[PDB]
Amino acid sequence: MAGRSMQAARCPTDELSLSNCAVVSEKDYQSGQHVIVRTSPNHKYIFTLRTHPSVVPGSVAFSLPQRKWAGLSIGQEIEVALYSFDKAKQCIGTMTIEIDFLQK
Amino acid sequence: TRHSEIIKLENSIRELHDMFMDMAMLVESQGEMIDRIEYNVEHAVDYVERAVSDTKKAVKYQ
Amino acid sequence: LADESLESTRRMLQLVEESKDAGIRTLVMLDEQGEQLERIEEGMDQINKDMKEAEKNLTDLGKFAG
Amino acid sequence: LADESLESTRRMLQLVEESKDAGIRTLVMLDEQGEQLERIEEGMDQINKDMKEAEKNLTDLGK
Amino acid sequence: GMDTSGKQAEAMALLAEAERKVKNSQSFFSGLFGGSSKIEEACEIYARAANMFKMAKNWSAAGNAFCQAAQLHLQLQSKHDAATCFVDAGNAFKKADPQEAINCLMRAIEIYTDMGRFTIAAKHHISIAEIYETELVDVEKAIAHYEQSADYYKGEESNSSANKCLLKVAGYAAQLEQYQKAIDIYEQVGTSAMDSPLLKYSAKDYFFKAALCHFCIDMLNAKLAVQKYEELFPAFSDSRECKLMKKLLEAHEEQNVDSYTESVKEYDSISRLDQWLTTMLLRIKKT
Amino acid sequence: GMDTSGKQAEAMALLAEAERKVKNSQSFFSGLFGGSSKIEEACEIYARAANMFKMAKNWSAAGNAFCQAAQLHLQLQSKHDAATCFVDAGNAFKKADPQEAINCLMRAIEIYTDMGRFTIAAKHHISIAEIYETELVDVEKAIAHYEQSADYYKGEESNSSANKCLLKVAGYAAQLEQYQKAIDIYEQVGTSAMDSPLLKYSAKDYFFKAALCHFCIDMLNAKLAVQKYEELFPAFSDSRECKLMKKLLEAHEEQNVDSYTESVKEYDSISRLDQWLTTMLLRIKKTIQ
Amino acid sequence: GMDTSGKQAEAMALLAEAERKVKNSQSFFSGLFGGSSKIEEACEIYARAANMFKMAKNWSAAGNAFCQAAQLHLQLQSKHDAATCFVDAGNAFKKADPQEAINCLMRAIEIYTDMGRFTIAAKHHISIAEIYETELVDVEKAIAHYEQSADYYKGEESNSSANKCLLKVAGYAAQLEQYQKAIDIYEQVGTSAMDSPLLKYSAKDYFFKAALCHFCIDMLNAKLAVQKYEELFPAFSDSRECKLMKKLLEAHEEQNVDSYTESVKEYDSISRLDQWLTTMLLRIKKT
Repeated sequence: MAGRSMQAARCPTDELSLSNCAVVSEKDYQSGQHVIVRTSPNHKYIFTLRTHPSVVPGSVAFSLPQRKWAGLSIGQEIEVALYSFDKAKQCIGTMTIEIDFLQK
Repeated sequence: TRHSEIIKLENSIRELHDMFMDMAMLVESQGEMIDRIEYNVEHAVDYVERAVSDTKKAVKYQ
Repeated sequence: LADESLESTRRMLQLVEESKDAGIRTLVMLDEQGEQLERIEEGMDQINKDMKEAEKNLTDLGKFAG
Repeated sequence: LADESLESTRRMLQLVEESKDAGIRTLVMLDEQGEQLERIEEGMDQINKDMKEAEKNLTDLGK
Repeated sequence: GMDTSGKQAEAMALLAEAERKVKNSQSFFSGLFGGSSKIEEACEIYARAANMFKMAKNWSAAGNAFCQAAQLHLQLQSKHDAATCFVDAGNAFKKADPQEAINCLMRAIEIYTDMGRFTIAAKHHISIAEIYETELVDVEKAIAHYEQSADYYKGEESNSSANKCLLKVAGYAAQLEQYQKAIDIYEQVGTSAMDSPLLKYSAKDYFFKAALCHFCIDMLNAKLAVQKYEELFPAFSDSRECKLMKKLLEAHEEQNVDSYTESVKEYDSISRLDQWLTTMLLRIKKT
Repeated sequence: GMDTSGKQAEAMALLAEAERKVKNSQSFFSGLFGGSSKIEEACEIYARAANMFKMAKNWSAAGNAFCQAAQLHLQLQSKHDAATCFVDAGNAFKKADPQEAINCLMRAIEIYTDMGRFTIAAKHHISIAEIYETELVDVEKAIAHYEQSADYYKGEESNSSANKCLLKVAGYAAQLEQYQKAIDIYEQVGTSAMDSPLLKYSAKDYFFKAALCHFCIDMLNAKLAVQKYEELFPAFSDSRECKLMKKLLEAHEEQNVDSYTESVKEYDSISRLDQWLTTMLLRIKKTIQ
Repeated sequence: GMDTSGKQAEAMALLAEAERKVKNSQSFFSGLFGGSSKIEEACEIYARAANMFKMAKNWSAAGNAFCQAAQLHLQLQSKHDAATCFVDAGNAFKKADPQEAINCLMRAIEIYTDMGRFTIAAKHHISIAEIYETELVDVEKAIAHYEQSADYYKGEESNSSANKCLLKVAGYAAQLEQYQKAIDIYEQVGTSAMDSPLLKYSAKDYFFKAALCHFCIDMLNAKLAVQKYEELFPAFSDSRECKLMKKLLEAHEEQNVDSYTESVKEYDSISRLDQWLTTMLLRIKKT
């Protein structure tokens, strides 16, 4: 959980793109773990992981929405560390969501 | 569309003017340097010519 | 008016672009000769000094011998 | 707008004529430098040949 | 015509005289120990024979004679004249058969770098790279030669010479689907071109090129790079290049192929594109 | 790198041989006689080692060897070889560590001016100034070096290089030094250029900079300066800089930030503004009260 | 600065020990007759003392030391060194008092002419002419010097430098109202420039000035002269200058100042004029 250097990659399947998980190798992590992804001292983002057999060890795969949110480029170096929630203080009671049609 | 043409014409003409001034300056500097190097080269040529002449005469004295 | 204006804009654009590109190209090439010319001045002055000192020392040595 | 176009036209005229006038003299200066280059080349070649022959003759005589 | 025939006839005559010269010179050195003047005379005979061979329009034999003179001279414990003969043989071998020209120019570069002079070695390196590029297809050797010459030039503070070599290497690297080296070289030269009082005006172009190749990855990375460059060079947006890049990005995001093609054609009409740009744009359009 | 590995190996071999050669030198200075030729061969091997070290990318080692060879050579009643070796060491030290490069270049400058070659001394001075300003965070020594270079160039009749050097030093001093020197130098260079047909079409920029320097101090004196300039240079009246300055001072008279800001923005609309000019405009704005 | 002035006093002491060297020549050289190298090193100490004077900004003292060293060194031997010393003294005298610079430069001119080096002699001729123009008021001596330098330059087919020298001479003569020489030189230079594709854009001004000079003397023959020029150069009418000259000469047929005044003001509205042209027009159009 000290954190390690990884390479950002592209999401391997459509189904996984729709999961909003960061996709990883079974050699590096287990599905359902959470991580903090660091791109700078001021830029950290929390993702939940899902494994897929196609992911190359030493990389984390992200979909286009994730890349546009967290400001990630395919090929860039990132730092990734395991993150643990305090479930006493982090079980959503209510969440307000803004919605619109995706495609005009 | 012609107003964009006139604006771009003004910009490009202004740029070409400034370019030309820079080239004129650099050309003048190069010419000055060429003058000084030509002078020095001719002086060296004359010096070496008289050097060889005098050395040959000295050898002949031997 | 329309045909002549289109002719004018097209010709002006192409001519201006050609002149701009050529000017930038001349700008970029001039520096190479400038630097080479610095180098040749360096070499020339070194040659001058070396030959001058060599000949004066050799004349002195010849006078010593003779 | 049309009067703006006319004054801009005057500006274009002045700029173009000035650039051409400077071009003429810049070309003349380039011609002068090209002229001087050949003479310096010839003098350098002459000095090189003379020094080579002189030093080789002196070295051969030294033997 | 007739002059060439006469020159070649007297050249064969002098070659026979020269083989006689070398044979009898070794014989006379063995039997009398006359020194090395005869060897120098044979070298001069070889040099003039090679010169008249060149006059006779027989470059292979002229280069052979020059190489023979060079090897005999370096056997005489003298290098500079041997180096001159070697480079002359390389120039003669440039046309016709340039293979052995490469080896002789390598020998010349080796002796020159052994002496300690760099600029002439760089010139020979770039000439060899040009030979390989024009006559052969192995661009890896050309890349190596250009990089070595560039390294020599930068080490000798000749930044202007190094810039051209770096640009050529970056272009060739981008040609062979390799973008890291191209991106690095282009951005480095653009950054070092920021403060040039003269080159500043052209400093934009390199940046644009980088962006194009950086788009070979994907929509997003390209936006970040172009906006970073725009901040770093605030005036970069003045030129139409940023407008064109924005048009390409917006059209490709929505898969507006016809608009992208029409914009590329319009840019071509206002200002035509070269083979490299056209190939890169077509490759980008494929996806 | 295998080539680099063998290169460093033979570099160490040459260093060991150079150590043996300094042993030879100290033995021929205390044990034998006529060691001048032997230490000359030692200098030759030292130069070979330094050159090949430079080839090896070990700039510090090459510079140290160059300096050692130079200081050993100084003792042989030879000065030009010393100067060349010092220049080589300074070039080697230009990258990595340039602090000792300044000292070596100053020694070379002193020796050169001892002989009498001023132009090369001026070029070395300008190189020292440029390296100091680009790498060392200090400007006053750069000002002194530029002044010395301008003096040397103008003393040798090389007018253009001295003019450019003086313009650069004056412009830099205007940033952090009193504007009187900037005014004087800009006026001098403009006067020199006006008669010459080279920069007569560019002197308007120098007059504009001088007028801005005048304005940054006071207004009435700035008005006197501009009227004097347009009296002495009639063609400046039509210059867009003249109209811009007149509009700026007319706005400043009434103390309207809005009109001044809009006028400067309009001027920026065409062409483009510069860092120094923008800073000067901001500085003069900040004292509007 | 202040410190280098004390060592300039020490250089005056160096001149004192050089006085001791000439005292050696006076008395001790009988036993040191072989010490001609002693005289040479005396000249060397003279030269470096003069260099210290130059660094001390004592131009008169530096020139005095240069002249003394030249006089001592020119013992009918090493003439080129004496010429170099003389030209150095002249350059030093250029500032402060330049009168004796003229004499030292003339001596250097004589030495070079005896040697036959025409290029440096002509350059020094131009230098003395221009220092005459900028320091003194005499123009005739400068005119003669320029004519001699132009002859020397044209001797070796250096046509551009001779052409520009003749252009300046013709301009000055036109200022000195000798119009035959002016028109001759202008026509010669313009027609020669029309020979080469390089300088075909420059004639317009030359022909315009020649037409002005001709029209100054005889207005009736000006029409014939301009017609001859036009038929010689068919693209001479299209230029604005020919149109303006035609308008002025046709308007002069009627005594109407307004027409020509408006013409000259309109021409001046596109471009500024020069002092020479304005003065010539103001003088000629008075009648």
